[PDB]
This record gives sequence, C-alpha cells and structure tokens, in this order.
Amino acid sequence: MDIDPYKEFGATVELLSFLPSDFFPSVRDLLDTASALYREALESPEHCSPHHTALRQAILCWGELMTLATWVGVNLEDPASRDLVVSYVNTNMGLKFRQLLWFHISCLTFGRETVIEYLVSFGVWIRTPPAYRPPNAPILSTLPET
Amino acid sequence: MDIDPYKEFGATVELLSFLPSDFFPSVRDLLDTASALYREALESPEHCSPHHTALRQAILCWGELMTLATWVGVNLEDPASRDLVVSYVNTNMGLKFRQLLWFHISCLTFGRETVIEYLVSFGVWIRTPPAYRPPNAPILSTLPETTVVRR
Amino acid sequence: MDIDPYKEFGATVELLSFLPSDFFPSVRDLLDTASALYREALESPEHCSPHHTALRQAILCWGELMTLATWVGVNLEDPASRDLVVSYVNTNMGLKFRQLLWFHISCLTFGRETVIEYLVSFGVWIRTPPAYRPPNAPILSTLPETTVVRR
Amino acid sequence: MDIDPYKEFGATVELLSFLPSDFFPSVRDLLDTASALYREALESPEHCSPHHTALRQAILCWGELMTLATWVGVNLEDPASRDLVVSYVNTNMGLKFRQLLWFHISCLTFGRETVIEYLVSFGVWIRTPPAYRPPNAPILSTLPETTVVRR
Amino acid sequence: MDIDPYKEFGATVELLSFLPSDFFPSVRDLLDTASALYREALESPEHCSPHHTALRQAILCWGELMTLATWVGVNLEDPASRDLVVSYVNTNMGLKFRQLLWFHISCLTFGRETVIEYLVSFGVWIRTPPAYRPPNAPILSTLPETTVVRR
Amino acid sequence: MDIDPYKEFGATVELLSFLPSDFFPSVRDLLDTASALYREALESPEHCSPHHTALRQAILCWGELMTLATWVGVNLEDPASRDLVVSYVNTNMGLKFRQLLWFHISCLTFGRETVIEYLVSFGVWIRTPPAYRPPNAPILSTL
Repeated sequence: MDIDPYKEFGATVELLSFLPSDFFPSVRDLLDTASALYREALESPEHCSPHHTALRQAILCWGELMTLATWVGVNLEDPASRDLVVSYVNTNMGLKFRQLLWFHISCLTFGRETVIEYLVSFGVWIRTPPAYRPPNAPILSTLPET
Repeated sequence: MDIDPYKEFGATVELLSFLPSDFFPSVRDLLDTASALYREALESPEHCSPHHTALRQAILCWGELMTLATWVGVNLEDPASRDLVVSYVNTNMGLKFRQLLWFHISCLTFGRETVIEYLVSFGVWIRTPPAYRPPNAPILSTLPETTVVRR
Repeated sequence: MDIDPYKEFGATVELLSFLPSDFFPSVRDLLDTASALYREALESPEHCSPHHTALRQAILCWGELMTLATWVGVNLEDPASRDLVVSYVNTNMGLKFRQLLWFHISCLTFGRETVIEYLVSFGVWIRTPPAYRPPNAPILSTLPETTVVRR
Repeated sequence: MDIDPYKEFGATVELLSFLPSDFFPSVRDLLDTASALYREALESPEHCSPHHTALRQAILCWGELMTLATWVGVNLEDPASRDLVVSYVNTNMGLKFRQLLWFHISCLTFGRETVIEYLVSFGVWIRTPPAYRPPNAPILSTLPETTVVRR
Repeated sequence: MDIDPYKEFGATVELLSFLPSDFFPSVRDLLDTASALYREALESPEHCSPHHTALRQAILCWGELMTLATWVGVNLEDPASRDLVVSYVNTNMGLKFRQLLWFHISCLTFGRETVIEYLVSFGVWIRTPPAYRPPNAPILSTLPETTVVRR
Repeated sequence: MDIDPYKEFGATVELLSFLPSDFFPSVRDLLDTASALYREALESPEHCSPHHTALRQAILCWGELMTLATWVGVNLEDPASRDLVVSYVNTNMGLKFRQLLWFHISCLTFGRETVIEYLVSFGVWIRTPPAYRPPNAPILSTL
C-alpha cells in the first residue's frame, strides 16, 4: 500500500540503510534487550508509546517466521530446499527485523530524536576518510560523564 | 515475552477465538478495505491511533511474506517443496494476518468498543446449538438492514 | 491518467466494487429513471450539481456506444464477429455504465452521504459468508419497508 | 517462588545478561573491593541500604561454599570426584556470585541508576558488530580518564 | 566566462584547493549523504537555500556523466580508448564533483561560516611542513571527538 | 533522488518537452547571450536570483565537458573512438545543456512566469495540425 514503517516515527527506510547492514545486532541480542528492559511494558494492557505498539508487532511477526523456519525443518524432505528457505528467513528477512527491532529499542532507551540524529552522524562518520574524522565510532550511551 | 497482540486494544487471542477461523475474509479483501478507507492515514507521517500503527506493521509484514512467496517460487527448484512453503505462507500464516487485519480495520470503522461487544455477542450466537440459534447472526453495521433515507 | 471517477464524489472504485453485477438495474431502466426524475435539470443550461454534470456525460457516452452497436450491426457481414462485439458493448461495457448511472442517480435521490454509508454497510454484508449474515441484503429506498403510501 | 534477585533493585537477570560472563571480575577481586570500601558498614548493626543487606547475604553464602570446598578436600577420598565438586563450586557456582557481587558493589559506588544506564549502554556497545564498534567500551567511573586537578 | 562556483557562497576555488584529493569521500558516498539527509528538500518544488539549488544542479550533472560513462562502455569497441575515457570521467572529473558536493553538503550540515573558517584553518595546517605541524588534521564534525552519543 | 531540474522554478521536464529538441539555440549562441547580458552578475559574489545560481552551475558544468572534449582529442588515438566521444558530448550531452541554458537565460530575461506561459502557448502551436497552425510560431519578446 506504499507504507514506510519508519515515517510515523520521523525516519525512513533510506535513513536506516545509511548505516551498514553489519552494524545492527543480531535478532537474538535485540530480543534479549527488549525482554530485559521492556518486557512488562510490552506485556501490559496499556498502549504506552507508539514504539511499544510497533515493537510488539515486530516481536510477534518474528516469532511467526521462527515457526515457519521450524516448520520447514519438519515438513520439507529436500535438504537443499529446506536449507535455502531457512537461510532466507534468517539472513534476508532477519536484516529488516534487526533494523526495526534496533530502531524501536533504541528510541525507547535513548529517545527518538537522539536515535535519528545518531543515524545521520554515524552514517556520515562511516563515509569520511579516516584521517579527517574522529578516531572512535559513534555509540549510544545512557551512562553520564564523570 | 509472550505478548498477546490484542490486549493492548482490550481483547485477547481467546476473545477473537469466538469467531471461527473461516469467519474471516481473505487477506486480499481486507487489504482492499484498508486501502479503500484508511490508505491516506496509513501513508501519513502522523501517528493517528494505535490501530493505525498496529495495522501498518501487519500490512508490511504481510508484504514481506509475499516477497518470500515470490522468492521461493523463483529460487526453489524442487516443485514439491516449493508448493509446501507457498501454501503454508498463504494459508497457515495468512490466517493470523487476516484475523489481525479484520480486528484493526473493524476497530477503525465501527469503533473499538463496538468490536468487543460484537465478539461477545457473536460468541453467544455461535455457542447456541443450531436448533435454538436465530437465522440472523450479529453483524457490524452503521446502518439498519433496510435504510430508508427518502431524500 | 489514473483517474478514479468516484474519488471526486467521496467514493472509490473498490468501494463500489462490492456491489454485485445483479445489484444494478439495466441501463435502460437507469436511463428511464434519470429521465423521469432529473430530465429538466439534466437538459437545463445551469450547472446544478457535480452529479448532474457527471450524469450528463455518462448519458452521452452511452448514446455513443449505442451508435456503435447500431453501426456494428449494419457494417459487419460476419455474424460471429458482429454478435461478439455487440455482446461486449451491452454486457461488459454496460456494467460500468450501470454502476456509474446508479451511483449519480442515487446521490441525487438519497444524498451523497447516504449512498456512501450504504456502500460501507452493504460491503460488510457482501463480504460475510452466507452462513453468518442475515439473508436479506440492506436496502436503500425512499419507501418504508412496508411500502404503504399515506398522506 | 521464582524470585529474580535483581528486580527489587530495578534490573533483571536478562538485563545483567547484556554483560558477557567473562566480563565479571573474580570473586577475590570483588571481595577485596567490598572490604576496601564497604567493610565497616557491612559489619555494622544498622541496615544501611538494601544493597548492604543483599551484599551481606551473598558474602555469607560465598563463605559457606568455601567451607564446603574446604570440607570436600578433606572428607572426599576419591581425587577424581573431589576435583569435580571443588571445580563446580569455584567456577560454575562462582559465576552467579560474582555477577551479584559486581552488581551491589557497583550500585553502592556509582549509584544504582548509573549501573542500570551502564548496562543499557554496554549492551548497545557489545551488540554492535566489531567493525562498527568503537574502541572505548563504556565504563563506570566518577572521573574523566584524564583527571587534571592541578592543586 | 570566468565564473567561480564558490564565489557566490563566500569561498574561492583556491580556498578549496588546499584540501587534498584523499580528503573527500567518493561521489557515491556524497550522493548517499545528500539523499539520506536532504532528499525531500532536494526534490521539493521550493527553493530552500542557494546550497540546495547549487547541489541539485551538481547531482544532475553527475548523472549526465554517468550516462556518458555507460554510453562509452557500450559504444566504443576499442578497449584502450573505452577504459581511458571512463577513467577520466570517474577520476579527473569526479574530483571536481567530490569537491563541489562536499562543499554544499557541509554548508547545509555545519553552516556556511563554519565551513569557510574550517577551510581557512585547514589550509594553515596543510601548508605547514609535516615536521612543524600537529600530526592530526583539524576535523569538521557534528560529533564530539570521543563520539559517544547520550541524551 | 529524482530531482527534476525545473521543479523549483515552476516547470517540469514534461513541460519543457513541449519544445522540440531542434527548437533550442546552440550552446554557443546561448553562452554569447549570457555573456552579453548577464556576465557581470554571473561573476558577482552575490546570490542574485536562483536562476543566476542555476545558470552559473550549468556554464561551469559545460566548460568541464569542453575540457573533456579537448582531452579526448589529445589523449585518444584511434580516431574512430575519438570522434564518437567528441560528437556525443557536443550533440547528445549538448542538448540537455542548451535546454537548461535556454530556460534560465529566458527566465532571467523575460521573467519566469512569462517563460512558463510561453511553454504552454508553444505547445498549443506545435499540437495544432499543420493546416490550422499559424505560420508565426510563438516567440519571446520584451519589445
């Protein structure tokens, strides 16, 4: 229907592709983070924020893809076709979920405006020649300076 | 995280299980209705309601499974296993998307409290043994069945 | 140019797509209805509403297809091609004019908001499997359901 | 009773699992730090904070497992089974005590809100693939790295 | 006609001449940066600033050189001439667009006075023999030198 | 990025497509007109209008292609490949520059709204079947 998941939150698909694909954490690390930090708000009857709503849908949509990958294991006899579907789900489909899980978990932790400015800053830093930029890769931190 | 998708919105998976699985329209009919009614609010930069947010996610996850079903048709050589995956996506995985599409499209229309009272009333009707069950099932409508507007 | 004829009027092609083919009266009944009701405003120099403007244009297009269908009868020697073109105009192309004439005649009769909300509620009914819906479709009529005219 | 030890204090076992298991200092280093800093408040008759209460219990349970490890060395004749128990206590059981010692010693220092923001920030850093990961991990400190006090 | 592209903007060809060739990102990185940041203002009907106007024109010139480089691949049979023209466009002509795209993207990001004063101070550094200057060039960045994003 | 060059100025590539490709004056005639009329403002250290900004970029971007066409003459033997590249630059690439120079020189001379109305009027003239098409095509005039 030509829907961009990020633009009600002030970002775009293009702005999350401005960070390298290998930057984003694994789906497992991101689901561990949502569960440790956000679990009781994600399981609550309250809406909380639109990031909570959006993140609840992505956690359930990913769990359905893992039921699919478990199903392709049992119900597909062909080994090469079974391995080729499971790889597509974990690699090609996993990339869009770990951008989406990363974005909402980061906007809950660090704030939405902080994460949108971080995408711009980190993607410009990665494209600068190393002699002309700050030596350390940017990172998000909730821990204050001393 | 267990995460019932409906309890944010005042329902549960068990309340939507009052409806039989064959109650729900096809994903295509529901996508047509979301587009006919809610398309411009679904494409907008604004959060409109949480139903809009929840419905955007479902429409995008479904389009992502159709990319999968198109991919499996191209990239799987074995026809037997190609058809098992394409049928599991369109049938098994489609059932939970057209329950979820039905729920949010019905709450954007009709209101959310109306859809929960509809689920309770439809359950009373479907639990009735067929001998005592009235011919008119409850249905979501903003109109009577016979609408006389005159002018 | 990707123009929707109904979008100007608050409706959509797929909002009207749920009405069945047997829902509509024949083109001839629709033309008789527009003429028995709206004829003097349709033939007037004034713009009356956009429904009048849109309905004048559709009546004139249908008369050009009837000149075509009469021309095809005279100018084609082949019986199989002559009947296959005349059948396509009266049936396939007739269905788009039946739908389009019904819409503007009804928005003049009942009001435009009444016709759009009727199409929302008719679609809920037609998208329901026959087991789960009341056996009578919703009705758009000037008349009471009893159809007894006092006063 | 499931009883997460950390949720009284605003964390969980899953939040402390952002840290790898080899992140944590040895039990000996942590016992030295509790003694260097908190010893007199840990030996006092007063409840100081709940971190003090929780940390006294962990220090006593650990000393009770070291009585076990000393006992097994004396009273088990079989060397093979003696070494399995002493290694399971010092390694497997030691891991959860040095996570718990790290947590309360770090919250007595630095504050508790700082340790939870540190866990969130260290998780962002450790989840980053090593290509994009900055060289300086987040660290708990009350000072800058270069502290110029002059006089 | 002896036009300086930078003179309008408060700079000069020789003010930007001191930046080394390795200073600039590739054209592709510059085009990705302009698109990830400025795209909706670059594609808008409005004049936003003169940097937008100047940057729109340079993006369109570079696309014409990429049509040239693709045309040269197809339409030249000689390998030595085909590679010698494509190398001249991507390297020699690319360096003027790298310099020109860097300048307007930086004046949108950092402000124009910040970029001009950075070029004054970068030139002092680059005109110094390496023995007499600090080993790190001055940096124009949104980020702290530590690159740790709080808030 | 699509980036229609004419969109910030109130036109489109489709609107400038009303004019045939052979309508436009040569690059040399257009650069002579810019130099006679506009040269001191084009060399000014001032934003004058956005048409000045856009026209400075096109004059410089065309001067780079003339360095390329000179470079191909010096640095390429195999005259068949030298002649295909120099003619592609002067003919094929030149068309887009003499549309772009024509547009900004005209909006700068006659006004931008006048040049948009001229495109609409020229399209009416060029769409007219030749029996009813006036012998005088529309032309831009300040006189």
